[PDB]
Amino acid sequence: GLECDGKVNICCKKQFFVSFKDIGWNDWIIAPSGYHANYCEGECPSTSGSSLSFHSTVINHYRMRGHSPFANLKSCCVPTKLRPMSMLYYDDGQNIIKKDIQNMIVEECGCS
Amino acid sequence: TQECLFFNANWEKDRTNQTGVEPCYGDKDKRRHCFATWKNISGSIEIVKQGCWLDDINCYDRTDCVEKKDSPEVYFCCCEGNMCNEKFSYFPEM
Ligand SMILES: *[C@@H]1O[C@H](CO)[C@@H](O)[C@H](O)[C@H]1NC(C)=O
Ligand SMILES: *[C@@H]1O[C@H](CO)[C@@H](O)[C@H](O)[C@H]1NC(C)=O
Repeated sequence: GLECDGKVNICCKKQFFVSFKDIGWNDWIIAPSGYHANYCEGECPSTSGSSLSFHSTVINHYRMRGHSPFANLKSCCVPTKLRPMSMLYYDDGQNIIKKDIQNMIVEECGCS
Repeated sequence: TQECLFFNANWEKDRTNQTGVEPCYGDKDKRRHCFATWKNISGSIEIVKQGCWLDDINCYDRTDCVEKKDSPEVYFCCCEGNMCNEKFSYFPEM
């Protein structure tokens, strides 16, 4: 999708950094100390991504053909593609754990 | 053609392998890394874990696995390159 470049309030991915120190999570998160989570922002006029999913494509096909109530639904900037990310943190029994947590970083933003 | 040294000190509890070579898998156009985490009680090093690490900029362009943080309780390490976690070092950035 698109990255936010200001002025234009279209659905774009605005960068955002999360510091575990800030939210008080560094006491149980050994690495990393923070990461680029990002989020989606922007108005959606009349599925508005670049590479959607099968479901969004089928419904979008019904939208671009006039079949309602799809022409009576909201469109909102939401994450379309989500990336995993590695983390080294502490278990509930103070055990060092490494996991490839899913749905960690927003990569693409589209309109629902 | 990308792999990292694998070691899990908690092999018994987790009921997984203790050593071996882990192949690194990552999305296209996304980098791959190796990581190493150990303890350094008064000079005697005790490795905790070693293996593959997902795409992380903090690991970009680093053929050496070094811990640049100042005196942590658990030392961490990440790098780019096959078996780059084979060895690790400590060089705090002041
Ligand atoms: C774990 O170890 C067993 C025995 O050496 C081996 O057969 C298996 O492939 C290993 N699995 C991984 C993921 O390394
Ligand atoms: C920590 O380990 C490194 C080698 O990785 C070593 O150079 C350093 O002296 C160790 N720290 C202490 C306090 O001995």
